[PDB]
Amino acid sequence: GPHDNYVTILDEETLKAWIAKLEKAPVFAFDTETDSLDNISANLVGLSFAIEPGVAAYIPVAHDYLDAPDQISRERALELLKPLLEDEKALKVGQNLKYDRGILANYGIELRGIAFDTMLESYILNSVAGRHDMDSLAERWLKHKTITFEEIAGKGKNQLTFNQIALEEAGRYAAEDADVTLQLHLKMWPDLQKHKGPLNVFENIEMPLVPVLSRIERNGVKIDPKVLHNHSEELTLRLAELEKKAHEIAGEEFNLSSTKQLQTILFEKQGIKPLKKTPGGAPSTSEEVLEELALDYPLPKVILEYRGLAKLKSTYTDKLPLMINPKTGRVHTSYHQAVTATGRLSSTDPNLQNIPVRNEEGRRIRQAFIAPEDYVIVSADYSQIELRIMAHLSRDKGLLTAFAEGKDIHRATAAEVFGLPLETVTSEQRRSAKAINFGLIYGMSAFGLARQLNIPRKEAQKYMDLYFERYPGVLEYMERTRAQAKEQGYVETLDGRRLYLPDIKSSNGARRAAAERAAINAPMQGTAADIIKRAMIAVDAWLQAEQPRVRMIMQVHDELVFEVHKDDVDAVAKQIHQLMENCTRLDVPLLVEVGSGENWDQAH
DNA sequence: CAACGTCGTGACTGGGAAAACCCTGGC
DNA sequence: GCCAGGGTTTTCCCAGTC
DNA sequence: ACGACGTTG
Ligand SMILES: [Mg+2]
Repeated sequence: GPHDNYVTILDEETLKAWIAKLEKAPVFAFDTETDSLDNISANLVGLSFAIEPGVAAYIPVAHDYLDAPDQISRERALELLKPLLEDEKALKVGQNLKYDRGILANYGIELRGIAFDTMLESYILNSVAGRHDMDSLAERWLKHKTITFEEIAGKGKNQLTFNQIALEEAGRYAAEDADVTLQLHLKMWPDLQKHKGPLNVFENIEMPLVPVLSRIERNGVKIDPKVLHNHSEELTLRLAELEKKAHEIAGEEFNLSSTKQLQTILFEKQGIKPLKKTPGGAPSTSEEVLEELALDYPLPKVILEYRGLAKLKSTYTDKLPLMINPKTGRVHTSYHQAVTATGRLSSTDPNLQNIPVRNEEGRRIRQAFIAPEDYVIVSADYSQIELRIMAHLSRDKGLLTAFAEGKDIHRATAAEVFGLPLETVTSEQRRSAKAINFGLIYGMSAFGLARQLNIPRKEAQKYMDLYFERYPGVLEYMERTRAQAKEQGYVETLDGRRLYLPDIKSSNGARRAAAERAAINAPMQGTAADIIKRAMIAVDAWLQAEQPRVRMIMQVHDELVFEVHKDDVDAVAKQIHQLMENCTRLDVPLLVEVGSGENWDQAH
């Protein structure tokens, strides 16, 4: 770490000299810093650059600390750097460049030449290799501990903002960060040049997805606090009466959200044997035992409704309206990308993905999500997309014929297992079939099937054998992928994304079974996520090309929620059909079920 | 070396509450 | 030196996608 | 209900 070899820039002439160094550099680190972690407001503080290793410069344009001399106006710096920033040819590297692009766009400047981002480099090298933030990269490829903001800030309360810190140590911090990013890129990129499939995935899918994520985050989502506030009162009422009834049944007052007290009082009153134990080892009060014991006593069922209602109230109606952005009135998520081993995206801050559906109050909270005036919600969805993936990859003639006809075998198997007629199967039974069938594809044991559907374990075994008799090509494909994981030491997706499994070697056996099932799991879900990502890329490309009133707000796993004006509905629906159907070259069509409604629940 | 008792027995996520424990500050 | 409180960690348990 | 692994005879 060639520290203290950098420079802090306080004059515009040295800024001209620095950019005259920059424009001819092939790649150069670039990062910006701000006081707050919320990108939406995020008033800017400063920026840094670095051309060659050991050399970096910081320009403080906004600080408030006592006696700040000759800090360059942010306007002049932005005007001078705009030709470099808006240039497409210029190639840049950095950390969390989505944040940087968002901050720049807050001032009306769109960064174009996003060449490489270190976190994506590390993620595409090896998904399961620890954390992918800056500290882990520094530790595992530079072996040099770096100065963190905690060192110059407070412990847990008095974390003074980056604007009110002195220029010297702040500039050294920023220059060191930019430099470490630079050597990380220079070390990591040639190593990625070695492999082919990961290189193609990195060049095609991952990187161009930063601007679309930034724009989607900047769009925001609209919600009404009023409906949530109203629903909260009925939640509180219902929980009050159910709690009163439960405590009159027990004759004692205890917290029904406290698992310890619940299990103690239950197992000391009923005196019945505990059927299942916690993974750490203890009496447990999970769902399935509760539905099992509800037939005998009213306390199990009433605490079941209590658990559901309390979870709903304490999570959704108490987090969603509180986190609304003040100046815009629209909720903003995070959408971190390099977090999952498989490759799918994951919402972080408010987690607008696990919105309850099955419960009537769940579809009510779904109804709560509404659109602004003259705008209608449009949903574009794949159906059984990974089933089409699996049929394409295994070339099983049964699945090929079923998808050629378009049969809802996903629902037909539910009708068979539950005994329901094909026409009377409901949504929850469809979800249960989803779980059962797809676990059966993923090696889900017959004991798990007996637990899920309450059917005898013998029936679970026999019907698993039957299901694999229908599709023997599927079984031999899992066997082939197991052999591939054993030999290669990893599993690769169709487009080239990889998952390294260090547990494929013999280790107590049981651990390998999880590693084995993950080896089967990785390709299918990875390809589904990659198809979703490329569909988003093409859709947003058309968005930027045409610039109509359509906006994109939300991404749910196998779902793309839109925002269109009420006047134009069918045209954008056909456009989405054309782009989303033709995004991926696959044997069977990627059938899409478009939907339009007033609010989110109306769409689906 | 064999038999029996115990430990699992789809994947991928975030997060809430409760509780426990440990570290540090104050008297 | 000791106790209490707060912060951090650990356990159950539950809400989604397939 | 059944297989895997550790412990004990
Ligand atoms: Mg971010």
